Amino acid sequence: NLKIIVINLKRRTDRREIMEKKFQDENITQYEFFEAFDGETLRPEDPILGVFKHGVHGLSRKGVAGCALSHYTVWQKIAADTSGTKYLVLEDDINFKPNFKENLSKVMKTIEPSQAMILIGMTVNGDDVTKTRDIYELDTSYTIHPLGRDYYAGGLFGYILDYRAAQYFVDYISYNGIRIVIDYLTYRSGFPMYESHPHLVYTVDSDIQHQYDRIKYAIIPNTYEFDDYVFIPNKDSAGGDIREVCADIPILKNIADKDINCVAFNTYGWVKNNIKPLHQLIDIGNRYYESDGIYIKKNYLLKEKIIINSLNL
Amino acid sequence: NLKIIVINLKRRTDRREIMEKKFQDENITQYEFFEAFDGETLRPEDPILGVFKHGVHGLSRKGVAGCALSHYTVWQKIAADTSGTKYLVLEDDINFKPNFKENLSKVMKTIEPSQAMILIGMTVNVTKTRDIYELDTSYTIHPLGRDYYAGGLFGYILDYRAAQYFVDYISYNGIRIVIDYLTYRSGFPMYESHPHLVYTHVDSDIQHQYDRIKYAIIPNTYEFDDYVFIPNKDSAGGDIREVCADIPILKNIADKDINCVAFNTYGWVKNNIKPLHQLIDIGNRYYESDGIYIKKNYLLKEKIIINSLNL
Ligand SMILES: O=c1ccn([C@@H]2O[C@H](COP(=O)(O)OP(=O)(O)O)[C@@H](O)[C@H]2O)c(=O)[nH]1
Ligand SMILES: O=c1ccn([C@@H]2O[C@H](COP(=O)(O)OP(=O)(O)O)[C@@H](O)[C@H]2O)c(=O)[nH]1
Ligand SMILES: [Mn+2]
Ligand SMILES: [Mn+2]
Repeated sequence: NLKIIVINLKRRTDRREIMEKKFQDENITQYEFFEAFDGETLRPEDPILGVFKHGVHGLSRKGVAGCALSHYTVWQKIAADTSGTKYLVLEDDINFKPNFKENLSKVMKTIEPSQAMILIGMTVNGDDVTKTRDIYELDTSYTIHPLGRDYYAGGLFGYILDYRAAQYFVDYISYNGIRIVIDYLTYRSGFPMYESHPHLVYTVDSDIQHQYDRIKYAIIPNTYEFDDYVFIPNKDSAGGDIREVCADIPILKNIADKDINCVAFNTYGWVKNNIKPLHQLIDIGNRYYESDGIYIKKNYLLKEKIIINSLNL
Repeated sequence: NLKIIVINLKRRTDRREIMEKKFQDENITQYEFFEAFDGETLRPEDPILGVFKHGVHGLSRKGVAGCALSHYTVWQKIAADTSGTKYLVLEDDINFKPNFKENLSKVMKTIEPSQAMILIGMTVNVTKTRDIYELDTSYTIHPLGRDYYAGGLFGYILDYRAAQYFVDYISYNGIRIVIDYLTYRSGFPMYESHPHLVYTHVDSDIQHQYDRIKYAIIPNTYEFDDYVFIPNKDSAGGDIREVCADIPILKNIADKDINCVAFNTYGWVKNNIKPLHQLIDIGNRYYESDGIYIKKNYLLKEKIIINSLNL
């Protein structure tokens, strides 16, 4: 049956105790705490941070990043469970509307097979709170609807999902890194989302909103050699970009593999459709890796090589 | 719907007149002047300066401080307007590129809901920047070209979301960064127009003034239910960080941080303090009196245990 996961910082034993007491009052015994990534203690050299290494600096805020890692890690776990078991993921500061246990039960019973991602709470646009009280607050049907995308102002504090949604989110990140705050990431991912009527949970004490310090990434070893690419350390081809992803070489290499139009990627996280002549590559210093540089597809270079060597120079 | 605000010193009536004539020439008929904080007349004892009272002394330069206060006050106003109305904030020495009114209109029409902070001009640190900033005729909105940025809050479009974020940043940090770079370093997502719509000894009420405000000592009238104040005492080290010598700001930071057990009025918030009998003497520098606030919950825990002991 339903697995409940509560994302909780080890240090927030206050929040943990509150949640445990809430579950007791609801007679819910089937839950577990996920030990949340503490943004404060994330190590600058930890390779898991690769997903955040790009030009959207807001994602490097310690609390923002820790939160993102926590949901993402939970998704990896859920993604692995292809049994189809349902998970309810909660944050550790939520409130239950009265008769939570009964209401959740009714909602669960109503779920159809295609409803893989369901918000049972969300932040509603301030301007839309009044006009959506009928569907979100006052409703007594306990039914599941397409997400009201026009009303959405964030929230992964209460959602029911299975491996299908989790795997999709995980896949999205493998092609994008984490360039969007984690709740908006699900919203922008293109995965179909649903909602309960009414909402079952709702949410000021915050380990995120007042932390503006960013993780300062340590330079980490570049131990990556690939059969299909030549690596040129400390050189780049400015421009000719498809897009920026994130400074994570395995992620980048895979993206480059899958894209016929991609001829090169740099370790800063740019995947490129055009590069300059090699003699026109510019110098780039180590920012993320020892060494940073550019990977170029061998097939591209081999074509050039054959032709250039044939020429009467 | 766009509200235009021009930051202008009351004394710079010359700049004001120029701007008004510029608006006329551009057929912009609605705008208002914000009365800029004159750094020259900021009172040493004015409590508003608490945000500048720290070790980054460059922020205490009279013009720098006045400018910072002006944008910050404008942000407070905008932050209050949660209707989502767009504001265009200008400094009072800018030039409009030809066909400003029409071009602005085109830019406004392209705005997406997440684009809360948009530079329509900035100081650029040349082929690429001329093409995107000067020659471009698309009138579209892009992520800020962070690599090209060399400052500027002389022309920006924002709503309450950007303003409130900046305001919040300052409530947790004071103003330890020149105000333009503050937005840039704040972590808020910033955008830019292609092209830019506006552009800027050189006439300046900031860049020639190196004299700093010398802060007067002001009364410490602050008593808090959750803290005991010990005047003219400090606990050396055990610091999280220095913020600024502003007691209300500090108290709020201390409230919100479970690891914080004390703060001094010099602007240091602390995670560890010595035994009380090992507190050191510190003189009045910002407040009468300077000293240390210690959380009562911390001391009450000690008190219970110490009183239980066979002494
Ligand atoms: O460094 C952090 C801070 C928070 N969180 C988790 O993110 C959720 C929201 O945290 P909080 O309530 O502090 O933030 P807010 O709701 O204000 O964004 C909770 O489940 C936390 O355990 C996390 O994983 N790492
Ligand atoms: O004491 C001062 C000096 C300037 N400013 C404002 O800051 C902006 C930039 O000032 P100025 O052009 O003199 O400075 P610069 O561009 O040389 O830094 C203008 O809107 C001024 O009204 C202010 O608020 N207080
Ligand atoms: Mn929360
Ligand atoms: Mn100027």
